[PDB]
Amino acid sequence: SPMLFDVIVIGGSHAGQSAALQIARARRRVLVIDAGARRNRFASQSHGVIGQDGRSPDAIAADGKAQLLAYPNAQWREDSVVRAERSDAGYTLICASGQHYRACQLVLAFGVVDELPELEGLEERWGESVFHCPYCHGYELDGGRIGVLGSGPLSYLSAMLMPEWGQTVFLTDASFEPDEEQREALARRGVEIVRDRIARIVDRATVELADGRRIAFDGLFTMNRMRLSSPVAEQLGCAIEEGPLGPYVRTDDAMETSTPGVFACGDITHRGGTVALAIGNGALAGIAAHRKLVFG
Amino acid sequence: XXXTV
Ligand SMILES: Cc1cc2nc3c(=O)[nH]c(=O)nc-3n(C[C@H](O)[C@H](O)[C@H](O)COP(=O)(O)OP(=O)(O)OC[C@H]3O[C@@H](n4cnc5c(N)ncnc54)[C@H](O)[C@@H]3O)c2cc1C
Ligand SMILES: [Cl-]
Repeated sequence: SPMLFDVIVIGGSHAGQSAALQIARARRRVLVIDAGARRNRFASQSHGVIGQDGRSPDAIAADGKAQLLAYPNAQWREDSVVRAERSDAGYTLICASGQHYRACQLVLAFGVVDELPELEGLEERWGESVFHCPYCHGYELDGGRIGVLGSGPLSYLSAMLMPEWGQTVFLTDASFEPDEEQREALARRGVEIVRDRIARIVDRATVELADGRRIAFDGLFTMNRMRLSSPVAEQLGCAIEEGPLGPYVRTDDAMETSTPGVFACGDITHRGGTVALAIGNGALAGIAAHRKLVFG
Repeated sequence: XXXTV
């Protein structure tokens, strides 16, 4: 019964669209299956993508989808892949809707999910006054006051970086004590350290400490953990590695996973993290998937 | 970028 495609792309955001476009342009049959929840759906503007700086993320996604579907040999389903299987006839995908699809090759482009720190008030401000990436949102703080919400060893790096964008306070949240050398480095960067446990976030970006003090900020940054959006990579036996902030699907320098005929791009790979990176490694994955189609 | 790059 199930429909056959040369390639199925799982995830239809920046990475998946970029990959799908290469395959479409190679005159092969490509299907995108997308569950419609992009990582960046919380901010009203996108930055750092040359040719799209300042544009709305929904508009970026919309334009990309329209220009992919301009290729008759490209198709789209609004659905969620729940199960992936490797058979002799390639790969078989089962969706939440019940639909089955088959493909010779797969591109995984399903992104990651931010696991936010358990701090009252943080979630409702995510993408408005609380962020993850200073290259994406630092500039618009206008050199103002920036709080770095500590959550273990890696937060130190964020604190060291943040003075590029404004006056920084490293809120260690009683979780990580910088060593002697670290305190000196932070001092010479002009970073103030506040060690008190955090009670909650109020106002736009004001941190209320356990002792009742309130410190107002123009923006807050968290170096939060992230998970893979989908167990599909794991179901296909792709090697998954633990990065500094969570798991990523291992790939070679052509975006192929440890499972032949399965490629990966976007945030789920080692060097993802921004839209520009997703566009680039998505394109790479698509051309590589096509090469494997042709040459085996 | 997955970190400082
Ligand atoms: C608040 C915020 C602001 C950001 N701002 C910027 C910015 O300004 N500039 C920038 O370059 N980057 C920004 N980023 C980073 C950026 O969002 C990512 O780098 C980028 O979206 C990753 O693209 P993707 O195609 O790899 O993942 P995603 O955009 O997260 O999309 C993955 C897609 O796959 C779908 N999917 C998931 N599971 C399944 C499944 N089982 N079956 C089918 N489909 C599935 C999802 O629904 C989703 O549509 C921001 C991130 C956040 C959180
Ligand atoms: Cl961000």
